[PDB]
Amino acid sequence: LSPLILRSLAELQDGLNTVVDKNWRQLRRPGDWSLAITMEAAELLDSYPWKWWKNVKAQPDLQNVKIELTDILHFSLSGAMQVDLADFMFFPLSDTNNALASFQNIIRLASLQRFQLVTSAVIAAADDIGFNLVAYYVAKHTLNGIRQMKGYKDGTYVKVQKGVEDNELLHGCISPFSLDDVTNEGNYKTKWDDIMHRVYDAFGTPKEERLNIGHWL
Amino acid sequence: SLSPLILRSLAELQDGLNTVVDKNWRQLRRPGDWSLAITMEAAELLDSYPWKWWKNVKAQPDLQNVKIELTDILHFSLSGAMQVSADFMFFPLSDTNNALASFQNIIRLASLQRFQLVTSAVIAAADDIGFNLVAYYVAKHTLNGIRQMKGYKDGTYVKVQKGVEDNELLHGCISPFSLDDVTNEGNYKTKWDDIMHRVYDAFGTPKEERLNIGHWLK
Ligand SMILES: O=c1ccn([C@H]2C[C@H](O)[C@@H](COP(=O)(O)NP(=O)(O)O)O2)c(=O)[nH]1
Ligand SMILES: O=c1ccn([C@H]2C[C@H](O)[C@@H](COP(=O)(O)NP(=O)(O)O)O2)c(=O)[nH]1
Ligand SMILES: [Ca+2]
Ligand SMILES: [Ca+2]
Ligand SMILES: [Ca+2]
Ligand SMILES: [Ca+2]
Ligand code: NA
Ligand code: NA
Repeated sequence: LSPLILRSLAELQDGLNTVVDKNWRQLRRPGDWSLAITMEAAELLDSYPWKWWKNVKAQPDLQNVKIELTDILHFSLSGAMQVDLADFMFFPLSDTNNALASFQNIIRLASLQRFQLVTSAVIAAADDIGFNLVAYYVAKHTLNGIRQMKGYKDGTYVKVQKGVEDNELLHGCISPFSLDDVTNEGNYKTKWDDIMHRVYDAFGTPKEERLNIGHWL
Repeated sequence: SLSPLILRSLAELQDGLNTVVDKNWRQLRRPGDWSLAITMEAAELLDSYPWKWWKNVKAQPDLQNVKIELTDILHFSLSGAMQVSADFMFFPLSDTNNALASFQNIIRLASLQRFQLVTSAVIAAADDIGFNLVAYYVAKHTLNGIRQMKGYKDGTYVKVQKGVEDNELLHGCISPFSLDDVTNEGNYKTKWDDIMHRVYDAFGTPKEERLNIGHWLK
């Protein structure tokens, strides 16, 4: 990913973290981000049929893998703001052995606070798998804000409260967007705005509580 | 500090259970499999604390669940140590920040394949927290057997019943047993057998499908 796009992602990330807490930088510490990456990596690992004692014919939940890698990126962008890849990542990740090893290595890197390296690993993973990480990031960033608006912090929102996990709606919201659309330096901000409005529409956010791309960048 | 006789019998139960899962599990499994399993249980354990600063921030620790997850880690650290054949823990674990640091260190230890040291950590945690780890082990061991015979591998097992997960039924099963009851070197087997039968009663296992302590030890 280009330096411009990475910067814009990090700026979105700062903004989201601020919605969660003003003064997040004084409230948080690098070990919080390591723990967060660890827990998402566990969710990612749990998308594979790694259990030899349970549901042994299960297939990998490749749709969920996309969400979990996107969540890791939120937290590694965060950790980096408060602070070789071939030694850790093994391709192709469609091979379950490669995934389990590569994604357990994300936990070791998170524990060492190697956040920029985690970010590169996520980007490398999305490129190998062949999904649009940028588009997923913007979609899930928008959902993270909607969660905070609906009282996630206070316990008045839970992610499966309309009977379907909120994350699952994100695939449809990003379906029209190519890699080039969301990374083209002269037009990306409009595509990021389109993604935001598709997610707001998916969750019926009132027009008045919506934020445009210009609010974040 | 558990006695060598109790430690060995826990390990024999565990080998027993691993063999129900697969004959020749030692040839099928690798040390890294046990490392992964422990990592995943420790994530369950960390998630029993209110660590998330963005979600339901006034929540309290699920300290009953903590007991189950430590017990799960023990199954896997006993297994790891068999497969391979301080500065890590911060007490008290009643403090969230202590638990979060300690249990992330368990993940690192699991990754380093220091399985006997994970086992010691779990034993020390249970002493610190003050619950009967040996009784919980025998109880979950029984439920683990029940799962295997009620379709866990094939995907037909039903884990949650009207809101309540199988694991939650174990607490009532272990209530009547002290530490001395389940560790007395002359008598413990009979008490382990009583725990097994309470778990079977809780899950309504038909008598013909029950085992006794003697099907596992001797
Ligand atoms: O300070 C924070 C806290 C949370 N998140 C976001 C990142 C991630 O996308 C989401 C994870 O939320 P969750 O409550 O663990 N639920 P799920 O993993 O299903 O999205 O939280 C942030 O971006 N910054
Ligand atoms: O070869 C194995 C595989 C699994 N387990 C047991 C240990 C642990 O107690 C349980 C974990 O089962 P799970 O399917 O992860 N579910 P839960 O964590 O809710 O018990 O599986 C073993 O003892 N040996
Ligand atoms: Ca999560
Ligand atoms: Ca997630
Ligand atoms: Ca588990
Ligand atoms: Ca567990
Ligand atoms: Na998840
Ligand atoms: Na659990």
